[PDB]
Amino acid sequence: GHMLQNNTDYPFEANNPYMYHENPMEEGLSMLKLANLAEAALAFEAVCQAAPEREEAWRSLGLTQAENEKDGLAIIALNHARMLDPKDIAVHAALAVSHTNEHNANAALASLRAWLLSQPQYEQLFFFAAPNEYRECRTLLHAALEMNPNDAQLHASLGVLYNLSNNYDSAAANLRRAVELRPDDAQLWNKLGATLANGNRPQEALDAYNRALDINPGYVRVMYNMAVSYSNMSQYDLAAKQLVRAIYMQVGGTTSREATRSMWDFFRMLLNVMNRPDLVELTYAQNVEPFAKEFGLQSM
Amino acid sequence: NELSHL
Repeated sequence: GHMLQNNTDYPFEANNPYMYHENPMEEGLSMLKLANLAEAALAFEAVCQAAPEREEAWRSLGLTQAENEKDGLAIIALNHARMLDPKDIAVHAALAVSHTNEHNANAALASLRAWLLSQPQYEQLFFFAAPNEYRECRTLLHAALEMNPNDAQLHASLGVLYNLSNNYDSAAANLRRAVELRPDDAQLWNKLGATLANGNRPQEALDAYNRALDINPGYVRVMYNMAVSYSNMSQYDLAAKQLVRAIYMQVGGTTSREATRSMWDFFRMLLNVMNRPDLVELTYAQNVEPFAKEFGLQSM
Repeated sequence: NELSHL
């Protein structure tokens, strides 16, 4: 028997043309290979609306959403996948990352813990918000690294752990190691960039983001993160240009905002600081075109 | 400064 309603906690997009298609899962996967995340997410939403028992659909949706700068929706989707397959280690890794971003410390540590101990190769094994949980995660990961040295994902996972406690120096070293081992992994470069940025190294962060974008040119979270690093260095032309790219790509260019509404408000702050009150007035309407044109990304 | 995301 089919089940249609283990999905009522997810705010599905209303007018989803993928609901009319024959194989939206296949199409979502194709859109991912194209790096069209907003579009990928809509196709996976269709699958989760029709077949909410398909774990792979929730996993793909979750992964796509966090890449499209929507951690809250990522966590909702991923929790479904986690219920339908508690050994899907990609779901646990992703939950750790999105919870770290959301500053859910207990959930992040629990996700790193499940990530490790769900793998048969490792199952034998003052941070104020969750002190002994953090120490146990550190210990597990270090024990794992002595059984499997030079593992990129253990080093990445230590990176996430150390981001949680603001030990950006140790996080950077570990993620640096992980990208040396896997230099075509866009997420790893992004993770290293965010770590450097959060540790007051934006110039180095931007080098990592460029590598991430050269790998995955539709990686909207990297685009956002570049806006952030540029803004942190007061380079507002560069910030503005990347932020406009991010907004456009996040919504899927030609196509329920919220994630978008704070990016627009952030963009307003940039336009204000650069002394452009005409441009500021335009942000209220939340149309990309004026800014795409003003900032050299499109036409005229 | 503003926060970056993993």
